[PDB]
Amino acid sequence: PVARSWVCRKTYVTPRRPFEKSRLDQELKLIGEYGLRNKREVWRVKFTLAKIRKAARELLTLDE
Amino acid sequence: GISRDNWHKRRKTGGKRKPYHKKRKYELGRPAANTKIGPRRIHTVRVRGGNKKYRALRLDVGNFSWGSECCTRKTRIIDVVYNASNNELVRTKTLVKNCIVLIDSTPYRQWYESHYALPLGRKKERKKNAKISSLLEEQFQQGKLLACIASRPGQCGRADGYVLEGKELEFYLRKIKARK
Amino acid sequence: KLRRRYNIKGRQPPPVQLELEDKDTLKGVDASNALVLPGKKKK
Amino acid sequence: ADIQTERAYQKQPTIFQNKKRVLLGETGKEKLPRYYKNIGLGFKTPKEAIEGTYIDKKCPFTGNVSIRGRILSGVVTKMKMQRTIVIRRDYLHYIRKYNRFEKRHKNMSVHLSPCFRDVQIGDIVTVGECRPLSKTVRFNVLKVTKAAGTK
Amino acid sequence: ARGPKKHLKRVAAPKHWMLDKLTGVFAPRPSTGPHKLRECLPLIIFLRNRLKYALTGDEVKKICMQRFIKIDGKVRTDITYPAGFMDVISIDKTGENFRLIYDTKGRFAVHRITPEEAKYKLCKVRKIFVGTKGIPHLVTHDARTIRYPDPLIKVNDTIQIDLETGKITDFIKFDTGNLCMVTGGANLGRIGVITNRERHPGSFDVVHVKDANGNSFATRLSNIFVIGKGNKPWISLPRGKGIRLTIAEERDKRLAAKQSSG
RNA sequence: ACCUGGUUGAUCCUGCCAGUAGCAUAUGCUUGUCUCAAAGAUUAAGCCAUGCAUGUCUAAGUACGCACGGCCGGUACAGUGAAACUGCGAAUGGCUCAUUAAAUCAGUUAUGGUUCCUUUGGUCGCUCGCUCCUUACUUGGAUAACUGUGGUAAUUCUAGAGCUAAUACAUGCCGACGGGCGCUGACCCCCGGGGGGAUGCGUGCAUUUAUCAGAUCAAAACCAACCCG
RNA sequence: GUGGCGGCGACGACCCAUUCGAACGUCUGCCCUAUCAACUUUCGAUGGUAGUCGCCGUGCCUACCAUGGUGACCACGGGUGACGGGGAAUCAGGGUUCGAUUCCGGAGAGGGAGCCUGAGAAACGGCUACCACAUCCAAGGAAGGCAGCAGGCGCGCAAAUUA
RNA sequence: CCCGCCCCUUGCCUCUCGGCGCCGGCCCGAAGCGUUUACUUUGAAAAAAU
Ligand SMILES: [Mg+2]
Ligand SMILES: [Mg+2]
Ligand SMILES: [Mg+2]
Ligand SMILES: [Mg+2]
Ligand SMILES: [Mg+2]
Ligand SMILES: [Mg+2]
Ligand SMILES: [Mg+2]
Ligand SMILES: [Mg+2]
Ligand SMILES: [Mg+2]
Ligand SMILES: [Mg+2]
Ligand SMILES: [Mg+2]
Ligand SMILES: [Mg+2]
Ligand SMILES: [Mg+2]
Ligand SMILES: [Mg+2]
Ligand SMILES: [Mg+2]
Ligand SMILES: [Mg+2]
Ligand SMILES: [Mg+2]
Ligand SMILES: [Mg+2]
Ligand SMILES: [Mg+2]
Ligand SMILES: [Mg+2]
Ligand SMILES: [Mg+2]
Ligand SMILES: [Mg+2]
Repeated sequence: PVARSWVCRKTYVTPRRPFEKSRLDQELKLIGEYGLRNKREVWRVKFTLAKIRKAARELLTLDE
Repeated sequence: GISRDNWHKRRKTGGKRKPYHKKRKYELGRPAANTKIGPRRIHTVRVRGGNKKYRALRLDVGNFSWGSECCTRKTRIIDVVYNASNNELVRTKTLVKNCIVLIDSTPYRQWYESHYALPLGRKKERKKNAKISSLLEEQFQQGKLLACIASRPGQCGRADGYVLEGKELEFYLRKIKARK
Repeated sequence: KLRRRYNIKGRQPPPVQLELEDKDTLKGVDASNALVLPGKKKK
Repeated sequence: ADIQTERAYQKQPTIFQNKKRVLLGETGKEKLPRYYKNIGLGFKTPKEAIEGTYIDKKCPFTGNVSIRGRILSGVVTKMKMQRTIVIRRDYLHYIRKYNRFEKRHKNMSVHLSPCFRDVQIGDIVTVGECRPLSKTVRFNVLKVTKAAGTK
Repeated sequence: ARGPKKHLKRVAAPKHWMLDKLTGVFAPRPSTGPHKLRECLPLIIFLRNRLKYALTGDEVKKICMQRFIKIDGKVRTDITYPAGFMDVISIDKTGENFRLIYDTKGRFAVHRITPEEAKYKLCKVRKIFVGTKGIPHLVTHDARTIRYPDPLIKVNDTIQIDLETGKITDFIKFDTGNLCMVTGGANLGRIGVITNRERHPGSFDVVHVKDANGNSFATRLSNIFVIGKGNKPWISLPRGKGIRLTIAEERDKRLAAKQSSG
């Protein structure tokens, strides 16, 4: 028994298809326009937006 | 040592089980009190919770009740005549609950003579009723009464009971006669 | 457990007369708890 | 018949039967007073228990037992032991993986009081929980109703 | 275990104590006392977590050993004393009196009471029996035993007890139409009127209650404490009057207030 | 035609191959700043040097160690206090997963079939009854610390002798006075009130056995018309 | 006057209730194996009567009686790199695979047995004997149990601080 | 073709309580009995942590 917390989570997921020209081009455009450091910064925001839009879709499955 | 647990027994279906723990203190058993007839010898036993049990090893007196006359008197114990559980206890003269014993009849005769002012045991508003069965008169002639022990000497340390009367007396007399 | 384990080895004269005082020491005496044992241990 | 079939005298413990009386009361009738009780929960004491002469310390009506706990039902399957029978309870157990059922059963040994007579194999019995009366017996028979098909 | 346990893990403590997770491994195990372990509020929790008079357990000990805190009119120096439902806590140094009453969230509330109200408490009768020499005895929910009670008092009734003398002043009978509070289950802390009672022999009775807003609910007979005769309670009530409010009707009252403003 | 590519004159079947993402075990090269968390595993629940992990005193059980100390002839004991006796705890916590398949465990129900240190609330008074005459203002026997004599290669080993305590261990009653305390009341005296009283009824449990009573049992109030006096 | 009355606390104490439990029972629910089909019953297996022991109910045990009790709705036997659960991962779902591991319950203290004290232990940082290990010795005897926290070993090959 | 108002609904003896009824048996009044469950929709009671 300890008085510590073990709660943590990951904030990004690596892409499903690693060799896609469209994905690489989109990442290049985003990183260049917003001055980001690497691909992980894009993947983090993509993870957040995926969570939000999944929640919205699940709510839209219900009655008004 | 002695254990009175359940998990050494077979199952209802007939299969056997394997233990998952060792013997526990609260499952213990202790050797019996084979209470004999003789000068009083009683030991105390410390039991679970801190209480006491009187483990009577040897007894010679007890108070018995004449129920029909409502006369409770302390009397010595003479012999053991019948035991329903086992005949070996009769042979070894062991005092247990529900065994049939022979007791002296002197205090009961004294109370009867001092109460009704009639003779009993002698050789050849409502008034008080003095009527005795023929079997009890014969026993008073012999000087010894048949009694049944109602207490557990190995647990309470004393041997009390009641004088056999009525159909119970006839039943036990028939059993004793058939045993011989 | 039919399988073979590692720790196999680790898991496989009249007495002297006594006249003691009135208080009893025989409360816990049994086969494994003997009141008196010979002074010289067997070699 | 005769109730004294054991080596010890069979007697109902709470009744004193050696009271002396005038000969006028002796001449009339030697009828012992019976002990019985109401077990509660709407179950009625059978007539033969009140009017009988059997001695049973495990009888729910004339013995020293208390009914408390669960009240169950069963079908009588075997009557071959002394004062105790074997009943069967059938049920359906549901398996979620296949979304279906299977038939299962349980066997119970229950104490039958001598007050219940003309009990056959195949009739419904209502039993109640009591203290353990033997190694495997924990329920005691409260009510008997006959099979619907057999009259 | 080979005997009684003496510790309590913090995450295994009752949830209505509102203890956090990172303060420590342990929680105060209540002492044995008038109330059960799972239905009590220890003195340390009330004195440092609810009122913030102390910062640590040592300061709670220092406060208690000055004989400042009185529970039901008697000074208690044990910091893990189990204080329960309808208990009176007095601190004369700060001029404060409290009564332990559940709120609508199922937790003991900081409920301040007038000093005249601090002289009595309500108790639920748990047992009636005849003791030695034919003297009637009454046993309440907080382990108080009282001799020579009124013959009209039966089990599940409520009595008012004067704290100074420990004697019954009057009583409320258990009947339909009386006011009651729920002391356990899902409806804990809800106040209403008894409507009818369902009896199950050899089992638990079920009682139906309706509050002031017309909502109906049901509990077991052991979870009901009669508070008042008719609709009038015999004690002061906390900020919520025992009505558990839903989100929809909270929105409704907010809309009504917004419409009435302007 | 249920991913993309391969194994046929055409259409198929059966064995197959490669690519794509993770989990576990072991292991490399690199590692400027900061926050949080983790740490098992030879079927070896195999073996362990050393140290530590459980002790505890309030005004309130027992101080004749000057061990230290104020006041003194009132002088049983000022006060602090090591040691030892007594009381309580040491059955909680921490570690591990070897055994265990209706067993453990989970939900549900029962104690009217048992025990329970503590906490909290109750309870915790005596008429007389051959113990006579002038311990209940307090009864009895011991033992540690301490002093001294010792034994052994060696341990938190202990032997003989001499003192002294109790909330340790035992025993044991209620000292004298008063109508003992309550009810119940024939008569009587005074002023609806006060009194004195012939009399009657009561005045520990716990244990073991037997018997009796226990809702065909007790206790009380209410009562029109109609009688009864 | 070996007068009569007393206030506030501490400790102790028989019993009743309360609290914290503990222990026995009720109902329902477990993985693989039928090339395990009948099992239990002398030496208790199922039930009855009386008793012993036990804190208590009970074949828990002992005498005397009956011949029962379980089973293809899978008993009984065998296996498990089988402590159980709350839970973790992955899924459209259904499920499948993990759960020694900080919460709850059980069990053990190198191995099988026994016991004292106590309200509570079959206790091991308590005791007694046996088996296996192992320390000191003047050889007579004596003392032991890290699956507590650190730390060392487990052929020569190796991973947290004796704070 | 609505809306009032009254009436019949038979029975049976497994259990229980009864009988002033007949030869242990039988008759009778009942105060006795005269369907149950699965399914579905509720309501209680059901540790935290995750
Ligand atoms: Mg533990
Ligand atoms: Mg505590
Ligand atoms: Mg091919
Ligand atoms: Mg003190
Ligand atoms: Mg000590
Ligand atoms: Mg204590
Ligand atoms: Mg202790
Ligand atoms: Mg008390
Ligand atoms: Mg003492
Ligand atoms: Mg007395
Ligand atoms: Mg018996
Ligand atoms: Mg038997
Ligand atoms: Mg295993
Ligand atoms: Mg686990
Ligand atoms: Mg253990
Ligand atoms: Mg080891
Ligand atoms: Mg103790
Ligand atoms: Mg042990
Ligand atoms: Mg150790
Ligand atoms: Mg330990
Ligand atoms: Mg270590
Ligand atoms: Mg190594």
